[PDB]
Amino acid sequence: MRLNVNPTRMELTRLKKQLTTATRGHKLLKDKQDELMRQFILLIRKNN
Amino acid sequence: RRGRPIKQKLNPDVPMITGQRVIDTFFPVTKGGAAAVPGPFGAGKTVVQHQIAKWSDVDLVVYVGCGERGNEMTDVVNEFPELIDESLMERTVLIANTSNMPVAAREASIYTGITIAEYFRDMGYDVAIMADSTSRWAEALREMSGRLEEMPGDEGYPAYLGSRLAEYYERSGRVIALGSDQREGSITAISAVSPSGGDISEPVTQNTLRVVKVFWGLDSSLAQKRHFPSINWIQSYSLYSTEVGRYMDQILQQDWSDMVTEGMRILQEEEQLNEIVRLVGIDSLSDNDRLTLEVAKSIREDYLQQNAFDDVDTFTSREKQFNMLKVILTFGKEARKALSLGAYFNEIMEGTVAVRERISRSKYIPEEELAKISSINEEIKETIQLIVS
Amino acid sequence: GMQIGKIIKVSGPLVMAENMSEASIQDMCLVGDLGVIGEIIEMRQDVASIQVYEETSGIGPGEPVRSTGEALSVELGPGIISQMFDGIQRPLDTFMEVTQSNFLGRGVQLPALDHEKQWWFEATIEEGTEVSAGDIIGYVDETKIIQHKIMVPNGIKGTVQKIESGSFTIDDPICVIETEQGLKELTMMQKWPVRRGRPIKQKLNPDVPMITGQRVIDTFFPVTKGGAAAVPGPFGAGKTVVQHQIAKWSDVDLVVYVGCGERGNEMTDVVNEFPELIDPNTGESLMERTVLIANTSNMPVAAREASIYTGITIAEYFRDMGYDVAIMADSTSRWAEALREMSGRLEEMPGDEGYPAYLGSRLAEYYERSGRVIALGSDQREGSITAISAVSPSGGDISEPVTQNTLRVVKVFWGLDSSLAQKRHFPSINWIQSYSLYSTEVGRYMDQILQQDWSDMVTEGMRILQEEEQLNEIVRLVGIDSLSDNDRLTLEVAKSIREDYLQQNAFDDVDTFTSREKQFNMLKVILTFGKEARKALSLGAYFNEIMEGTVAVRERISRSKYIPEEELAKISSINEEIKETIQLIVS
Amino acid sequence: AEEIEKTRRRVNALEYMTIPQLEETIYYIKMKLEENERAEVTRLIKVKNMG
Amino acid sequence: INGEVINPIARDYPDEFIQTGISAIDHLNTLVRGQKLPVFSGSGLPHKELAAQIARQATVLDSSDDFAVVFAAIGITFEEAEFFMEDFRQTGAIDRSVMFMNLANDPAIERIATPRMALTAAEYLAYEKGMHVLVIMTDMTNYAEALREISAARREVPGRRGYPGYLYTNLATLFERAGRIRGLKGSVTQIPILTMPEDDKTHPIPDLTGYITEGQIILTRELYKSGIQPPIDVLPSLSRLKDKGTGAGKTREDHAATMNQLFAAYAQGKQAKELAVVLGESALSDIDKIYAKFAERFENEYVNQGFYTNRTITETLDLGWELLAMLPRTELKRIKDDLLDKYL
Amino acid sequence: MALTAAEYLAYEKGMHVLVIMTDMTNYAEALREISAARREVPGRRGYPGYLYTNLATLFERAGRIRGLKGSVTQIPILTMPEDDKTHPIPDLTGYITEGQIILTRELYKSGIQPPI
Amino acid sequence: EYRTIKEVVGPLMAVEKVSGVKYEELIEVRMQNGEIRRGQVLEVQEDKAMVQIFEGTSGINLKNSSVRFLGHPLQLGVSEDMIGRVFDGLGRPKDNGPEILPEKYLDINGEVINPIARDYPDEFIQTGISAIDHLNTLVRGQKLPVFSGSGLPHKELAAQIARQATVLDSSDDFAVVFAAIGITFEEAEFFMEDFRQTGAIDRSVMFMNLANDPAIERIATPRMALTAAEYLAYEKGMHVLVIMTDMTNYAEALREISAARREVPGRRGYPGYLYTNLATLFERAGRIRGLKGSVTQIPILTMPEDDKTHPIPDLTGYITEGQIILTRELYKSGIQPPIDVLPSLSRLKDKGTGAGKTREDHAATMNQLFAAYAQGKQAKELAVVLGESALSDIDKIYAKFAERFENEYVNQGFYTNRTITETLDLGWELLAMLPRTELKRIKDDLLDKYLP
Ligand SMILES: Nc1ncnc2c1ncn2[C@@H]1O[C@H](COP(=O)(O)OP(=O)(O)NP(=O)(O)O)[C@@H](O)[C@H]1O
Ligand SMILES: [Mg+2]
Repeated sequence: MRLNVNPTRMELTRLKKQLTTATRGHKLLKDKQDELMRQFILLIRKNN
Repeated sequence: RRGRPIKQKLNPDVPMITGQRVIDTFFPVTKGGAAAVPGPFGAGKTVVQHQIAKWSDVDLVVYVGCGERGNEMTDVVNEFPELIDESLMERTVLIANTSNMPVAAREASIYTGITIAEYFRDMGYDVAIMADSTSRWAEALREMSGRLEEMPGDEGYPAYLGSRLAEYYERSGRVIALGSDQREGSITAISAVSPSGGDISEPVTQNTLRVVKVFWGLDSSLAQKRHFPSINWIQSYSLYSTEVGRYMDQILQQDWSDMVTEGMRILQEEEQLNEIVRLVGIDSLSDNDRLTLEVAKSIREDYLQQNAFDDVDTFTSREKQFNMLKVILTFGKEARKALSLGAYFNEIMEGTVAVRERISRSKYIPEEELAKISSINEEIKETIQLIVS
Repeated sequence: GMQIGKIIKVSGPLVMAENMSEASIQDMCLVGDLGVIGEIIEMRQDVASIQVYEETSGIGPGEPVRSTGEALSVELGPGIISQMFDGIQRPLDTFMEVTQSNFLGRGVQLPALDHEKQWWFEATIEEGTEVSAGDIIGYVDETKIIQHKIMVPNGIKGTVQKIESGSFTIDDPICVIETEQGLKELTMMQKWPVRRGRPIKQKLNPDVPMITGQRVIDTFFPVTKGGAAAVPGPFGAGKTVVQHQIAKWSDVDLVVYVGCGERGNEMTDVVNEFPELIDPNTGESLMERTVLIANTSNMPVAAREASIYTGITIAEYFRDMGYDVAIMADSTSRWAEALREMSGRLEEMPGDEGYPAYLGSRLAEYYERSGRVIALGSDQREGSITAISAVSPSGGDISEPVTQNTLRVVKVFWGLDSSLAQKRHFPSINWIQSYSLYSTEVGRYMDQILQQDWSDMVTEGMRILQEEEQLNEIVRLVGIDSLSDNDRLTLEVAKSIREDYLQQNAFDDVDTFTSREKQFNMLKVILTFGKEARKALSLGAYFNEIMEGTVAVRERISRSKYIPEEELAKISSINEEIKETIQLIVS
Repeated sequence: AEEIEKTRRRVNALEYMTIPQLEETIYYIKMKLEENERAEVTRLIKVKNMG
Repeated sequence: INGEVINPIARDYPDEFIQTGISAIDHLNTLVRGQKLPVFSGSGLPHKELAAQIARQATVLDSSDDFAVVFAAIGITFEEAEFFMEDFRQTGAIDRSVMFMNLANDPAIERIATPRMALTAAEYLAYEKGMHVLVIMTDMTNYAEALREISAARREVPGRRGYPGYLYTNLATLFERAGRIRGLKGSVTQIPILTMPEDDKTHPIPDLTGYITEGQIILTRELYKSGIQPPIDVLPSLSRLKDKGTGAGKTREDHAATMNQLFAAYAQGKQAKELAVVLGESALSDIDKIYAKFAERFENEYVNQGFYTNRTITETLDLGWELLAMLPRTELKRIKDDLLDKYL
Repeated sequence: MALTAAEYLAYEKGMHVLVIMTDMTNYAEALREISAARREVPGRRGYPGYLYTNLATLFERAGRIRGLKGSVTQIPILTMPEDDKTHPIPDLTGYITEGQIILTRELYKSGIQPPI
Repeated sequence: EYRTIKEVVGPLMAVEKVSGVKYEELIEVRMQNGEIRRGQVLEVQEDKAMVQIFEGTSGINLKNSSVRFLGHPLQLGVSEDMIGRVFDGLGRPKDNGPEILPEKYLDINGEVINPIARDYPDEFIQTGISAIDHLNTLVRGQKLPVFSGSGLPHKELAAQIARQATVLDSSDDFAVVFAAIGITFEEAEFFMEDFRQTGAIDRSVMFMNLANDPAIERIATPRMALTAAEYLAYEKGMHVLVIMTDMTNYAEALREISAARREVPGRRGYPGYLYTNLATLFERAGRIRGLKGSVTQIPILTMPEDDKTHPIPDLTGYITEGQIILTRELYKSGIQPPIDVLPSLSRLKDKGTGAGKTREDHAATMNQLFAAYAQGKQAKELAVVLGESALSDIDKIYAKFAERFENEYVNQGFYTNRTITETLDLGWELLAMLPRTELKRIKDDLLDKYLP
């Protein structure tokens, strides 16, 4: 489902920038998630 | 349709006072300069022009209502005699060709206005001309072109659209008028542009941006949250910015240029941050950056936001603008130095609630009481100096 | 022949002339007193609409329009080879000499070939011999490398009444033939329209791999003779080198190089640098078997659009001789830009992104004219055209129309990557993004010819490179020291394939070209190393120990590329070393 | 554990909502801008031929 | 004023380095005698100042031979044109220059004539007088605008995005009138300046210009609004002939290597900055924090030289090294150790 | 017809008049039909170049006159095509009238009445 | 014979002083060099005919060329002799065999079947592909497309159905008509080599149009094939399978012709009449009451940028009676054919299955395998997003079900023919993986007879 935006040349350029940002942010959020997870595993074993 | 001749065209180096904080600080127009306000409907183009007609330090104001609302014109004739700057109407000329009056008369009005403006320019006066809006003039040209069955340029407008606009603006400017006296006179052009759907790739806005030196781009999203004037601080610019900084430094005898650069630099960082933030931020942000967002928020709300209809906030003197901005940057500076000494964002914010209310309400302080603002600077330093210990 | 009309209207690029009834559609014409190039797009009664491709400034009504009598054509004959032309076959060298000027002066008309020159024509056919299109009646040793065979041109069927060896110009009668229309005289040259494909007996599957000697291409993304490859050329990815390597090292007889609509200074390089390239076999200049087409961006749009068509037609003429030809086009994106401009100038209905609706067809027309074929003639001789095109996508984005439409009709794609270039990896072919749809067929061919499982080795080396990209994800997250002993071996092999095999310095004396045989031995030592080393892991030996033990031999592997073609034995012996060393480390 | 869930939700909201919407809106606008360009040339050809 | 197409085999390869005095150009996007290197700007962006600076500072090194500067203004305001005229007079730059000053209220036909007048004059000085000529033209978007106006007058249907089909031929024709010719002493170097409408590099003007010219220097408002002067973004900027103008004998031996390194370290720095925002101060490696600080200093000290600061190539190179010195030797992977030991 | 009736009632018979016209989008569709049939030069979406002007000759017939006791208050209604406020009808209409009250499908589905 | 050409304007030619000229009439232009070019009348008014030339208009001199009006539209000379033969896009021999002696000439637009005379599609075609035959069954007279993409194996699948397809319990009254549209020489050779080597060509007619053949010829191609088909089916009483590829190429050529006339373009620049034009082809599929024989169609197309909303797949989906979808996900998995049964559907399937047709267990197994696979796939989707742990032991079973379904049922190889019996039986084996208690779409009577 597409967002409610007006099909202008500027809007296209905005969303394309917003998308390159989104992509990079997603990888970095995945990286953290994985780090916290292995740090979590060490501590959860201690807990257990 | 002839420009009245002159001895010499000069460089406009003196900033107009609009009294509108966002304009005078970040996107100033000088006397003899040309500015555009392109914006979608309801964004506040008309109200911006009323403010300049009311408060600017030109000698004379020619207001050309070109293809707009009848009521808007009756507002001016009725309200202006009741105002002062000596009545306001006594320095004012009004050409009115409303939206439902004849289309071709829209062109005629733009031309009769600038010509009347030039006439007073020759006398050695400073003249501000507001054209509101130049889109209707272009759209009148679009109507005739279509009726003549000419081959359109882009979006249906005649191909010479650009050249027409350039003739108009090139008529504005600071000059030596003809005669042995060699008088100086200025014409400052303030134009409204009304792009369909607020899209500024359109020809009238694009062609105007090529002949003006100031762009006050209004944002519908800022208008909806009632942030006025709804000028996009990221998108707008003034080519007179550097020269004006110099003039202001000299006058105020402070480093105004630097304050303004830091102001914009902070606003630009806010933008950078908000991009990344709107997808993950805040929770994970560094304290330095959290602070940055707060200084940007103070600028936006405490300085940028100004209401035309408030008795006090309708106008700000330079002495008052400088004092408000100093107080805002002093906060960011003093808070910045505290973070570097080991203090925490949360400590600083919780400890500065009262002082930050004062900064926020300084827009409301009367011109007679500027000490009540400049004294916030001492409270900032004491309050924060205290929190570190 | 030549047809004269009169200009009745001049409006920018558009000219209209009356009294043109002897003219035809698509005919080229010289416009005005001056004589700038134009093409007849439209005809109404006797009024022709003409697109003018040079400045019409200063042309007016009343001035002539001279019609060439034909559509865009090339002169094909002795004197073609080693010449540099523009898109409409204007001879750049001759321009300089006859003109004594540094400019392609407008209105200046010069024949593509030397019509004054003497050629020794060696007749090899006998009187009374029946002949049809394609039969070789003789030859001329045109250059130090190439022999120019003189073929009976299309449209002629008969018996050879008179023919003699001797010295003729390309305009002299060299043969007499008895046609159905009485006797006809042949000369050493023929004209062909650049837009009409040169006819053949039959078209064949291109199933023989062209040896470029570039290891990455021949092994992983092969092209066959008569095949086609697309190569995006971002800036800084050593595209020119790669093209030079294919230009000199591929087993083709002739190279046609086309520059479509290039940046002035960029085009200056090709013109200087191509002649500097040396034929490996004769050590003569590569230009001795090259025809070169050069258009800068400010040449006539006609010239820039016709460029590839002109080049492919010349490629066909030599193809028809039974040669293997290679056509190299840089850049087809620019050729496409000529089409986009022409579509605008013709007030057409646009296709995608401003290009014409016939862009895909225009492109299909080009590529379908390359390929392996049987040429006309009794001989039933084979010849081929292999097409290598650069694309210069506006964003390095592959998704745009030109590239997508090319990829519809060509089977090989070599992705040059500047990020690889930045890591110092040349050729900078991205081995994950690239592909060859000739891969299966080439491998079948290769298994036959080598009698080895070459296709199994390739699949395996590619599986390892693909495994590497997955392993690199883990190396990022958990660090390199958290991978299993098995995964760490895979990183090492892949690394070997990357540094020992894929990387090839063009400028080294031996590394510049690798034979098929050497390629096989080189790849085999690496996979063997991986294989024997995986065995040893299975037997409780540790990765680090295998590495520390195999220093000397892994070095021998890394020199493989430098081992002289003459002494292949020294690469093959490495296999025995790997096994001797590994088992020893297992102790 | 909570902060892991918090990150997961953001990753997921990006992977399964934000990135797709951006991607789909971008492709839509390209197409629309393209239709408009075609519409304009159609009207300009008709305009020209009123002559 | 139309000029002529140069026979390609008659062109000479650009040999000489040109010292614009702007580090962002001289080092990372080198301009070479006979190149066509445009500036891509936008409305409200200081290409005015940049153009004036380039025109004051442009020089060849160890040549005593002097640059003739041919300057064309196409449809620009009085205020912009007077700035250029006062600048040339003020600094004496006029003594080397020829100016063709077209204003926005001048006829469209004159506006189309301007670049051609100016290039004919340049080719005269270069190929008749033997001078080395630098041609600066602003604003090229104003010229395309006039082309549309005449195009409609003749009732011609627009090609892509509202512009004539033949725009490419028209722009190509102009820009290719630059370079060196074999057997002729002089040269023409072009720097066309254009504004990209709504900052759109996809726009036909910058897009078609980019195919014709040999690279482009790009100004951005992102940089401008943080006070970076000149606001040149190195990342999307490119010179296509830099190599021919750099290294031993022309600038210094360390030129290319440092350019490649600064380019990467700045890319890495900006990435590190992002990481800072998304994952927070703590997830940053100490090596990562340095790249962050590097990108900050690189924008603020290296790229931000000011519109009136003329840096020699040697100062630029030295400042780069100074900036690279923030990093560990272990990180400067794209420089031979040979050069690391010589320059720190 | 309706505004002539209203202006007559207000300024000639001294009443306070409320004018409700719906739906204005249909009005503009008719103008296009004629515009297209005349084969005039089209504007955006086939709408005529004079759409703004035509609309203003309706919407500016509202208000109050000095010394006359009546008034005309206009509440025009339109449906925005595709819910798109940038469409020429709502765009131009918005540039003429003295504000606008917007209803949204989101608020309506949430049970908010009126869904302004 | 008319020496009266008045205008040539790109593709279109104006001939004046004509009389008795009719719309859509076939023409011949005899050029000044003795070349012959065919063409069609687009517009006829007063004494003026607008024609379009197939091979284009380049090289034409108006003064010296002449036009002949043929008094009839474009036709094909049809014959039973066409079986085993290869033609180009205009029914001209390509295979160096004898000329055809025609029984008659038929207008290639064909005729519309009276909806009351139309017979609903009935009965089974065994493609020999399991995922088609069992879950998305092809019925005689149906139009069932394949939606593919670039680099997907639609040619392999096209070739497989062409050689494997048969009708059970009757021979030999089955033909295949193969149409290749705008494909490259190498694609065309693969098809032709395959038909020859497997012996398929003995029961087929081939109409081959290449990428570099003229555009008009390309849109002529499927019509030429459908005409030959109708002849074989209705006059000679055959069951005919018509496979056409690639229909995207067809559309582009239609779009090319449309733009050349500067017509008003539809969504994405395709003709406004794209829908109708495709319908004129696909509605030629069917059975007629009281006639033996049927025309069955499998159009194959590639979806641009993999997008099913594109006018080509979207309009084709609005005309046809189901669709078979090939996906990348499956292709990267080595599933041959990479058919994704979820987006896929045959609308008419029950008219071609059941006792007497396939087997009594058919519909019930289909509903069940489908449901299991959908539930299985949903479980995989869960494991990826949230990990193994989020799944019930039952989910895992279903997840394993989905995986065997993909790897063992759908993936059969492009050279393996599966009889409907072999397919159904294999369906039962994958069902055995699940608890009987789970098989809710199948009644006890079937479970008792078949459940292994
Ligand atoms: N500076 C301001 N202070 C307070 N209110 C404002 C300001 N600017 C705009 N507004 C509010 O917004 C309304 C619209 O402003 P207005 O200038 O009429 O918009 P506009 O852009 O001229 N619309 P149009 O004339 O249709 O293009 C005003 O009536 C105010 O209610
Ligand atoms: Mg207003």
